[PDB]
Amino acid sequence: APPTLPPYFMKGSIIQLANGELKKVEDLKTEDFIQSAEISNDLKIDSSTVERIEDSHSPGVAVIQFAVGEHRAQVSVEVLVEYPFFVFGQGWSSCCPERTSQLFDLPCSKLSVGDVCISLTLK
Amino acid sequence: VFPWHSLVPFLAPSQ
Repeated sequence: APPTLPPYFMKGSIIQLANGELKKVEDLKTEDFIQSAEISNDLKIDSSTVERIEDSHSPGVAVIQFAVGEHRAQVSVEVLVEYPFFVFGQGWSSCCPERTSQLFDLPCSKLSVGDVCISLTLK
Repeated sequence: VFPWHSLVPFLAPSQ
C-alpha cells in the first residue's frame, strides 16, 4: 500500500495547468482546461456534443456518439464508462461517476447525452 | 505536479 493513491488523476493529485495553476483533480473546472489549452498552441480544446449514448454489452463499455463541431459530424466511439470526460461548458464529468470515484477515488458529474465533451489535443 | 492532461480523455481521433 502506498501513502496515498496513484498520483496520476486519482483523487488528491495536484494537477498543474498550462497557466501554472495547481489544483486538486476533483476541483479542476472545465474552464481550467479550456484556458490551459487556449493559452497553449500545441494544445487545443474541441467541442463534441454527445447526441447519443449506447451500452456496448462489453464490460464497462459504452459508445458515446458525438457530434463533432457545429457541422455535427457524428462519431461513434466505444469507451470504457470509467473514463472521466471533461465537458466543455458542462463540467467535470464521467460516463460513470460511481466507477470513476470507486476505483480512482475521483468524483465526477454524470456525462450524458447533450454534454459537449472536451477533446484535447496533445501535439 | 502532473501535466494537466492527466484526466482529460479523447473521444477518439475526431474529424
